[PDB]
Amino acid sequence: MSQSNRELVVDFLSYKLSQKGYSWSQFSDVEENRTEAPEGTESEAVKQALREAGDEFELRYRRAFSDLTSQLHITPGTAYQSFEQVVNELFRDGVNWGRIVAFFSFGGALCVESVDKEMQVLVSRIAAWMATYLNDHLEPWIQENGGWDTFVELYG
Amino acid sequence: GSHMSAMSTTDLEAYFKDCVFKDWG
Repeated sequence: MSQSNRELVVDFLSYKLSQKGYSWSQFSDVEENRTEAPEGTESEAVKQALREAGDEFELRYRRAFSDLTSQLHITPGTAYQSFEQVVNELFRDGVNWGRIVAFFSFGGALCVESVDKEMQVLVSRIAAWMATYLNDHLEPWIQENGGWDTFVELYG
Repeated sequence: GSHMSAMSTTDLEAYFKDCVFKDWG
């Protein structure tokens, strides 16, 4: 339900694309209705805790996650199935906040791999694929576990 | 583990399991 799930997905994607030298403002389609990116207060605190959690894991495991994105298909059609079956496996040990750190970090790296392959138009679709999964499976577990506001109090 | 046509287990049973040394974040 909550549109904030997409707003915090856009931020860590757009930052990873900016570190590769790319521009989200050129890839973005059309603005929807209301509310902006996480630059305020409590949503900016989620973003900050989540960014350090991704950045430390990317230092220690750059090789592992780059080899994991190399086998995953990212083109429309088969990718929507190829992503689902792999994400349903990485949460199979538990739906915990530690596996949510891996889920977002993998999705952000897949978006980069698409732009780097000259498939920049998919930045909108790959972001929707992970945000739709996050609404379909994680959102009720996230709210039962105190929301992203609890994640920043645990990991910030 | 050996390879299967449905899942690259020889590679993925490494990368997913290799992360054991950090409980994320």
